[PDB]
Amino acid sequence: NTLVKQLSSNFGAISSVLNDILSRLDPPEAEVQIDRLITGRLQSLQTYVT
Amino acid sequence: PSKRSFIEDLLFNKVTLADAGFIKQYGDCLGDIAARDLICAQKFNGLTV
Amino acid sequence: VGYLQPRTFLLKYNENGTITDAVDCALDPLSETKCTLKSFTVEKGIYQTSNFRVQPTESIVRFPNITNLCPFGEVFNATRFASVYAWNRKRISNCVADYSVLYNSASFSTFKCYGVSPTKLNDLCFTNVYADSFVIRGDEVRQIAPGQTGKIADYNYKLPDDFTGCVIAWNSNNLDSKVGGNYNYLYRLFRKSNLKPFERDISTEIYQAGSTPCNGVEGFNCYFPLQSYGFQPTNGVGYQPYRVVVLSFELLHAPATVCGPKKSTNLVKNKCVNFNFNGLTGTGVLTESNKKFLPFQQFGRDIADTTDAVRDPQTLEILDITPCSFGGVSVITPGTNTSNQVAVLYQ
Amino acid sequence: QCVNLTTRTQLPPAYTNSFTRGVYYPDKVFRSSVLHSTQDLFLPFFSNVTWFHAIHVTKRFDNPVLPFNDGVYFASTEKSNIIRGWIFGTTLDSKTQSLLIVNNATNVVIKVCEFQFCNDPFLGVYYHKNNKSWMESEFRVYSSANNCTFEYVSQPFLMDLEGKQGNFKNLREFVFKNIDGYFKIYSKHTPINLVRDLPQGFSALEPLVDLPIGINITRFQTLLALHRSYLTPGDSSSGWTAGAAAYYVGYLQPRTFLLKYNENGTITDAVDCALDPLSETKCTLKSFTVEKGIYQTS
Amino acid sequence: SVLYNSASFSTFKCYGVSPTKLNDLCFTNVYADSFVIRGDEVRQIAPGQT
Ligand SMILES: *[C@@H]1O[C@H](CO)[C@@H](O[C@@H]2O[C@H](CO)[C@@H](O)[C@H](O)[C@H]2NC(C)=O)[C@H](O)[C@H]1NC(C)=O
Ligand SMILES: *[C@@H]1O[C@H](CO)[C@@H](O[C@@H]2O[C@H](CO)[C@@H](O)[C@H](O)[C@H]2NC(C)=O)[C@H](O)[C@H]1NC(C)=O
Ligand SMILES: *[C@@H]1O[C@H](CO)[C@@H](O[C@@H]2O[C@H](CO)[C@@H](O)[C@H](O)[C@H]2NC(C)=O)[C@H](O)[C@H]1NC(C)=O
Ligand SMILES: *[C@@H]1O[C@H](CO)[C@@H](O[C@@H]2O[C@H](CO)[C@@H](O)[C@H](O)[C@H]2NC(C)=O)[C@H](O)[C@H]1NC(C)=O
Ligand SMILES: *[C@@H]1O[C@H](CO)[C@@H](O[C@@H]2O[C@H](CO)[C@@H](O)[C@H](O)[C@H]2NC(C)=O)[C@H](O)[C@H]1NC(C)=O
Ligand SMILES: *[C@@H]1O[C@H](CO)[C@@H](O)[C@H](O)[C@H]1NC(C)=O
Ligand SMILES: *[C@@H]1O[C@H](CO)[C@@H](O)[C@H](O)[C@H]1NC(C)=O
Ligand SMILES: *[C@@H]1O[C@H](CO)[C@@H](O)[C@H](O)[C@H]1NC(C)=O
Ligand SMILES: *[C@@H]1O[C@H](CO)[C@@H](O)[C@H](O)[C@H]1NC(C)=O
Ligand SMILES: *[C@@H]1O[C@H](CO)[C@@H](O)[C@H](O)[C@H]1NC(C)=O
Repeated sequence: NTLVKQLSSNFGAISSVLNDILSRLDPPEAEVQIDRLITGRLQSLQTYVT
Repeated sequence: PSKRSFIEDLLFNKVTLADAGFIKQYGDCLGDIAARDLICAQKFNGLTV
Repeated sequence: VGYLQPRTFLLKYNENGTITDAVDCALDPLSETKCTLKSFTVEKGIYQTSNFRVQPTESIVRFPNITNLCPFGEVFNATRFASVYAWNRKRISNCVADYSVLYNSASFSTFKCYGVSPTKLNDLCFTNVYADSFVIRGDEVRQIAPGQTGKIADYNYKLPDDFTGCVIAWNSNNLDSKVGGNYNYLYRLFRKSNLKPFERDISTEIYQAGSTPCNGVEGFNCYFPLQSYGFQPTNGVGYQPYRVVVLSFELLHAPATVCGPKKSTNLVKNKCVNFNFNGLTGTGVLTESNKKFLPFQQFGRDIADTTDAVRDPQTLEILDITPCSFGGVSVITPGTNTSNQVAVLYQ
Repeated sequence: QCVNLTTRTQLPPAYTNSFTRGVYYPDKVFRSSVLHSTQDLFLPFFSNVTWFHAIHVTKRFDNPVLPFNDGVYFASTEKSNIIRGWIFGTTLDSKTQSLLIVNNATNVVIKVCEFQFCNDPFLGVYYHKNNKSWMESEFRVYSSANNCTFEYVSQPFLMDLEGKQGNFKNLREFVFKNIDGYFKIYSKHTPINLVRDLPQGFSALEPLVDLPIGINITRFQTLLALHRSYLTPGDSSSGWTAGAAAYYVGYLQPRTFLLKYNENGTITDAVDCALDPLSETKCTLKSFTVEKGIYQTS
Repeated sequence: SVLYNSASFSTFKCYGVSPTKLNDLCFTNVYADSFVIRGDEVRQIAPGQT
């Protein structure tokens, strides 16, 4: 349940919702926000597995 | 039905598993039931038991 | 003749550099385990592959019923603009934002958008739209931006640090220059403190530069705060007049009414479909909902913060949204060395 | 014309306690069956609010000019529509711009102009004995209003205006904020049956309006109404009774709250996370129930 | 602010500091460099230019 709850973190991005970012932003500017979210969520999975 | 002793039956009723059974169908939680029941919220995000 | 699709392949290079074999990673679960193990040989066992995935069939768009065009003609083509100190603010609502009608009559030297990409404007719906209008000197146009200094950005007009909207500016020497000199436009030069964002100060009190109070007499070190621009046809480009419009709005949180040009389709239910609701795009299955929204809200969000309910902008009915990819899969193989026959378990 | 009211007894100010009052919906997203934390400008729990009367018996027609620090929680216990509106501004003397929100007998009027407000603004209701009827006679708020930037007038209605005799029957709660040129108003109306003291309970306020005024508010003043009849003999400055009413003022601070949403989407409970260490452990555990033990707080 | 009522600058850009913080800072080893160029070449007065 903690893994499910940690999906609402921005990790320093404009929003935590991918669909919100993908609309209102074009690919070159959406890529940096998506990259921040990807790094944060990989870290959450790593902590869980350890 | 279960060939369990009396004491084993008493012991098995004192620990409550999070989910009984491993077949939760897609049609079982469609719409409101999703995101309310915790198992379906887990399963819509790739987390399986 | 055959037709190509976007796929992932696992290619094999021998010791001479030629591709001698390949695996199509999405043909079979067996091929998927080959792709994951990064080998062409699989040993006997049971492997987890991937959750069962469903691809969408249709695409739907649902925008509100709007017929009128936005007032581009009394915003960008007004006969008289305001002074920068007493700048003008106008509400905009209930209109289609088809801005290509400006192409054949208007040319803008400056057009910059904050918080949104200019290529997405055609697919969005806008909340609480306002237009601010004034006239400034050309040199000062660089000051209409967040986090700027200078007399315009300190005493006359201030933008927030977190600003969503667009700034548009064009040269208007033909309209606002008079051969004698145009002194209708004014600006503030002296102020005790800087302005707050979106604040308007229109007072005319004698400014006290030093000690020895003025008693509103305008003496030595006691000034009249407002001063006039001198606009003449023969000025340098830096000193020529510029007309400025600032558009301010909000996106994807509350019910909207402007909603740029895009045609709506029919509502289809109980199928996985790409969807666009008031500019918010996604994929999933739409079902009837028992939730009751209060009149001021448009979207519903769950614990993970993703949107799971939406009010329909046409029929005003609440709909639930569900993902269409669910369920675990496993593959049982006796070994690729022995055979290619496999079994599949759907959990 | 402006008239300075006389014959009003001066009394020391009174204070009371706010029992988990002043909660509003922070945003416009529907949520259900969830505990949600949010940081915003709230009225702290169990605070110390100021109390003002309009009780004839002393007269005590209170209408002071009050500060507007970071936003105001305003509560009103009424039975006869005495509290009629507010004026917000900095100097209130036609050198600066001010905001008027008034409810006259027929319309709701919101104006942003350069007003020369009266020193003692009020509204006047007159009562006729020969035919029993209460009608609005006086509007003594400002002398002149010159440069008006924003104006709004509502659709016509008829208000009651009749003087009542029972105990207080209506609680009206408002929250006022001023951020980035927007004046934000939240409100809620509630039926009550009490005589004194702001009551207990919980009720979240809903968004009401968001005005783009763009002015520098620093102070504010409440607009009340008067009753005149044949039993109020005198000139303008002395022939007036009061009519019972009470109002309470508190000031908002930036706080973190833990709000509770039931299965219908309404906020039914809240925790002020910085009141007590116990509340802080409630906030950390994200629950309203704490089991027996020892907890590290901060 | 004594420059406001007599001078107008077409270009003013600050590196390593925000223009809104200039009023609250103290400055070490201040130098001013002066020259005259053609208008087209103004874009070249910036780090990493050719
Ligand atoms: C809003 O108005 C207030 C009141 O006029 C301003 O605050 C005063 O500022 C002067 C000097 O600028 C001080 O001497 C006073 O002590 C201040 N009064 C208070 C109550 O703080 C305030 O500066 C104005 N806001 C802006 C952005 O100019
Ligand atoms: C009500 O009383 C106030 C005083 O509190 C009067 O206001 C004064 O008016 C005189 C004459 O115009 C001025 O010299 C003072 O400076 C004012 N005082 C303040 C504090 O503003 C007001 O005139 C009275 N109302 C009347 C007489 O109708
Ligand atoms: C609520 O606030 C008032 C005003 O600050 C408090 O009244 C003060 O109380 C202290 C201690 O009793 C006195 O020394 C002050 O003189 C009081 N001030 C005034 C203006 O009377 C009051 O104590 C606070 N708490 C409650 C419960 O009313
Ligand atoms: C309450 O205020 C409104 C707004 O000022 C008043 O309505 C105006 O009344 C004048 C006088 O007849 C008209 O000329 C305006 O056209 C009205 N404005 C409207 C209708 O929008 C209203 O009369 C006031 N009511 C009372 C009882 O004073
Ligand atoms: C605020 O009001 C003042 C006073 O009415 C305005 O100043 C006058 O405006 C008229 C209208 O053109 C002029 O004829 C006068 O010469 C102005 N000055 C004086 C001393 O009367 C002022 O323009 C208004 N402010 C705004 C922003 O409209
Ligand atoms: C690779 O090149 C060598 C040398 O030319 C050749 O003998 C061999 O047959 C080629 N192919 C493979 C698979 O090694
Ligand atoms: C703007 O107004 C002028 C005034 O007649 C008109 O000639 C011109 O065509 C207008 N441009 C538009 C509406 O784009
Ligand atoms: C919009 O259109 C739909 C269908 O065309 C209609 O049912 C509805 O009443 C219209 N108006 C609103 C406000 O939804
Ligand atoms: C009777 O009532 C009407 C309206 O309520 C009022 O205008 C009138 O003045 C009243 N009669 C007298 C004598 O005042
Ligand atoms: C919620 O809504 C239902 C249906 O309208 C109602 O029966 C119930 O009393 C409401 N309140 C709670 C706390 O469930």
